[PDB]
Amino acid sequence: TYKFVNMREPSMDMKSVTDRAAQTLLWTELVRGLGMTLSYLFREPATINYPFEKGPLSPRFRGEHALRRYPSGEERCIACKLCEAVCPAQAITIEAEPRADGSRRTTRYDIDMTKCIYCGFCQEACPVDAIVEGPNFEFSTETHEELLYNKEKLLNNGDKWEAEIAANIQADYLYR
Amino acid sequence: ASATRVIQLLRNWASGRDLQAKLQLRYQEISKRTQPPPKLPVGPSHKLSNNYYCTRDGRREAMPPSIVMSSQEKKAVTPAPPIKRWELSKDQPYL
Amino acid sequence: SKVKQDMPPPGGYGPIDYKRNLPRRGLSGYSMFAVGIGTLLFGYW
Amino acid sequence: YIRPGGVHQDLPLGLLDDIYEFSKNFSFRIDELEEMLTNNRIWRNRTVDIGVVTAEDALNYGFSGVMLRGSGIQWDLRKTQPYDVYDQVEFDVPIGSRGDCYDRYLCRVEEMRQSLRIISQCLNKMPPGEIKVDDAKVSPPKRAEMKTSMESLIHHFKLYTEGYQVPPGATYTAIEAPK
Amino acid sequence: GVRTSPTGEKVTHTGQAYDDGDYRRVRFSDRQKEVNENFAIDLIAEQPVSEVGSRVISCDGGGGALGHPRVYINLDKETKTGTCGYCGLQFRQPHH
Amino acid sequence: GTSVKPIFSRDMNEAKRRVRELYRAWYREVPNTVHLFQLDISVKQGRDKVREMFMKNAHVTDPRVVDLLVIKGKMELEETINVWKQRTHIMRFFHETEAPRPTDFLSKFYVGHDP
Amino acid sequence: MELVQVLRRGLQQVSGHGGLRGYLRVLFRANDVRVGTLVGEDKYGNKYY
Amino acid sequence: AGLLKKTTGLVGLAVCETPHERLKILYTKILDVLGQIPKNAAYRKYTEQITNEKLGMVKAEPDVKKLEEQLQGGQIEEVILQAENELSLARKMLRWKPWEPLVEEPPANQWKWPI
Amino acid sequence: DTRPTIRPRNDVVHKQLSAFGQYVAEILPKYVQQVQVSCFNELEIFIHPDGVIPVLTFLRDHTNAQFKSLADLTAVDVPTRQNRFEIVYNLLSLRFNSQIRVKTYTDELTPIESSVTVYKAANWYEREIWDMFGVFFANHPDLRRILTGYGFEGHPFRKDFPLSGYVELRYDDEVKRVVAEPVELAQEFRKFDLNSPWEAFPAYRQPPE
Ligand code: SF4
Ligand code: SF4
Ligand SMILES: [Zn+2]
Repeated sequence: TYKFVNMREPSMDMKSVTDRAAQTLLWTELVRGLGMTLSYLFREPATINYPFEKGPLSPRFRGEHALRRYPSGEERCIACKLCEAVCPAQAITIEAEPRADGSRRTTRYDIDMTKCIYCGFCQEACPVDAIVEGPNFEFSTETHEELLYNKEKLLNNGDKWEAEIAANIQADYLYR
Repeated sequence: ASATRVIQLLRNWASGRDLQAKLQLRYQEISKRTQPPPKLPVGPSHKLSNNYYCTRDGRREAMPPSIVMSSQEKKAVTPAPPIKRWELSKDQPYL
Repeated sequence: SKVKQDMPPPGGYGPIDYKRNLPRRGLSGYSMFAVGIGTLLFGYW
Repeated sequence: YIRPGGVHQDLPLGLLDDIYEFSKNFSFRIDELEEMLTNNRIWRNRTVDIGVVTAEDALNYGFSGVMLRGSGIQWDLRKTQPYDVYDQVEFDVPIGSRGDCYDRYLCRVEEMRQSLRIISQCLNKMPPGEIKVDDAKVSPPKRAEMKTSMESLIHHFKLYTEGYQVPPGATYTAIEAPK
Repeated sequence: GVRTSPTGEKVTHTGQAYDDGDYRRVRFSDRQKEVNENFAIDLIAEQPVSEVGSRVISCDGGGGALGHPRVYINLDKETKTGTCGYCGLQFRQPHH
Repeated sequence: GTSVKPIFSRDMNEAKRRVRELYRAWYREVPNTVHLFQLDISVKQGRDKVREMFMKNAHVTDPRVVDLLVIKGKMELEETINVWKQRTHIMRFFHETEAPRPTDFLSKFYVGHDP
Repeated sequence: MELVQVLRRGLQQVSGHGGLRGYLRVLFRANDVRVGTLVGEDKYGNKYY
Repeated sequence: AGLLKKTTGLVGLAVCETPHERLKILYTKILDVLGQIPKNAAYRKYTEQITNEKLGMVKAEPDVKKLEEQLQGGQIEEVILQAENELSLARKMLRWKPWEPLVEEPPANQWKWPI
Repeated sequence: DTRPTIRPRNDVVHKQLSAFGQYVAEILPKYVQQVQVSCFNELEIFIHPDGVIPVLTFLRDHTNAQFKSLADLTAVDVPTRQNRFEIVYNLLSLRFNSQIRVKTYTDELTPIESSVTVYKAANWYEREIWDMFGVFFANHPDLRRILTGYGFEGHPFRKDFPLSGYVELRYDDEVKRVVAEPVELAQEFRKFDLNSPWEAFPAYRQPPE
């Protein structure tokens, strides 16, 4: 089906042309605009008071990455090396090494924030939910260097936002 | 919402319509952000009875382009029947 | 358990208005001219 | 969100309700645009009879979507070649009749309303079922199945490192983007 | 825990240590060398050793869906206590 | 195999014939481009530079190839005279920012392990 | 009637923001003069509403 | 037939007030220009199969309103336009002459993807 | 579909397109070397380089084809083929809602006379195929660069052209102007050899060669 959008039939009776002349002479349609915006002013605004109040978000939010650890506290990461293999920007660099215990985890988990694109594929890639990416978005900076996150930086951030992301995946893993 | 009936009248008259019926903002009508856990369904082929992948081989069932003519009375046809002139929208023909 | 996912209400959601509700308002063209001229002679008088 | 084989995840519970509330109020917001602009002389005179193109040149220029529809060209991908569910839904294609900029502007705002028709029809007709195809060779297995079923682990492994192999060939798949 | 290098330079769990000159150290000047105080190796070593009397025990790691891929580590080695690869926490059979 | 298509020129004779007047255009422009682009180089070094890129590929025998650089080289003289390119786009040919690359065998050996 | 009530909350806003000092504090510090119920308080002084 | 259509719904396209005979003397013309082409030509057999056949109802049935669904070709004011391209196309392969064998067989196994 | 996983086929369009394939085939046995209809109801017309005007003009004005919409034309640089380039036009027919694909082979030096006369949409659709690939189009209004940088050297979409290219820019404060240098990355591309050594779908397997 379809419908026309500009087939207009201006009736040429003496009545109708009076409105058309009234429209042109007295700026009726322009006055419609004035009363239109006036009604908008007489309405409330919707400007949220940042940072005293921020935008509404969702448990599935993708933000800043943070490596987590088990309830025991050992790092979930086992260097399966899936995340960099799917990482569409190759922002994840990592090299595994033997460990003293034999639970040979990685000596390197460096995610370049200025190369990464926050698809969240790393979360889906990780079979042990080691690399998740938290709800934080305030991690701005002034020098390009501090965005080259390293294994220590992710571990510290994971220990920081651990209170938040733990509940987020708690309320979202059923969907995943 | 907050707004008194006085300037509600000003918005309604100036806009030519009642705006209290629906507003561009949100209110208690929004579903609360602690929705109960779901129970997402299972796949159609999730049965543990006969489910051999030899049946559904979507990637495998594809075939090379069929050879019909290669370099190495009649009738005239078309790649498809000519299009059908759709009729006007019965809901609203002319804007 | 029983399957749970975001589903519409059993009767479905309410109808969604989509027409243009441009407001047929104001006065007749003659009335504006009549009133527009009407205030005039008041001024000259 | 739109991955080969369906979608990545499910809608969160109640998500359809909020978009239903949004759908109700947006028809008014369209009226704000038309009331603001459609009859305004300054808007029209800067737009009407401006940049007009005939149907033949428009088609020969390789134009598409609203560009053809504004010039009265009778064509729409969602209707002529209905991909996905677009066959099981009704909407009126807003064909213009002048080809100038104003005709397209009316066509676009009408496309808004007709888009709102699709939201309502899809809302009342959202079926149950799974989110991705039931083929782990192209769809990563569910996280729950990942950690209990070995076939899922292999399928998830090779999918996120090697990825599914698409059979050789070629294809130009076409959909009507809003542009 | 965390140790300290001769230059102070708290050594991370991996074992990184900038040597005496090592001009690259200048980047830590006027700044802090971010190191995670919690070290995984000794933060799991003190965890209690599980005592389950079976040959094969699952090791999902708590919250099966939320944990790690469940393994079926063997419990017949009496020399040392068999641990899950992903979990790292140790299972031992009480007198087998 | 040997028999092939004349993209624009049958014979190497008319290949230079396309090189000639294009060089004439690529000779004439130097005073005006150096003027309005507001550079610092002199006209003469612009002139002898024009010779320089006319030189490196003055060793091909296939008529199609040489006249393909003719249209290839035809494609910047207007990109310059209609001020489409930038000052950074014609100083680029005047390779200046890099230190002189090593020529002697000793210099390569000292710098690194790369021929 | 309504205008009186809208004025009436305004002094109620002053009472809510600990008299004059709190009202002047919050408006010069947060540009917000609206008071809501207390919901929590962390171990930082970050007072929430 | 009936009252002349004010507009055909396509900008640039104009409503021709004498469409039936315009289709007639167009349709004869492709039949005329087809005379030059050889009988063995695949074009000609397809041409005459839809030219005088579709010259049929337009000669017989004079109501263009019924002629819309006689040819399933849309509005008549572009059918005569479409007939124009067919007359135009007939001139084109009066020069292409495509019924000879291939100019060149495809060099080796260039086709046959994948590689 | 009894198997919802697999995509259903449509033989109705399939052999109708196959019928139309022979239709165009018999008209031009001098041009149409190869006709192929794939599994997903896609028609392919493999043509000779000389035929860019005739068959497209045929496909555009014919009563039984009416393909006037130039969807796109693209090259597929295949090194192992003697004709590396493969210009692939796409046509859309409003009257029959179908799609037609035509292919022509080319070397670096062999030219294609411009199809601007047939499809005037093709005006801008050679300025990048000349840029990205380097196939020159004969008798064409303008062959300018619109994707590559002003004065950029090479044809990047050529499969022998590196991902990172050769030139990297930087604002040099010595000359107060951005300038190019040989590229040197912070990190090199960790290329992955993810092609499994075990054979894929045997349907398109290559014959014993
Ligand atoms: S979201 Fe994860 S996988 Fe995607 S680019 Fe960023 S780090 Fe890589
Ligand atoms: S973070 Fe997860 S996906 Fe990445 S290497 Fe470690 S275990 Fe593998
Ligand atoms: Zn475990």
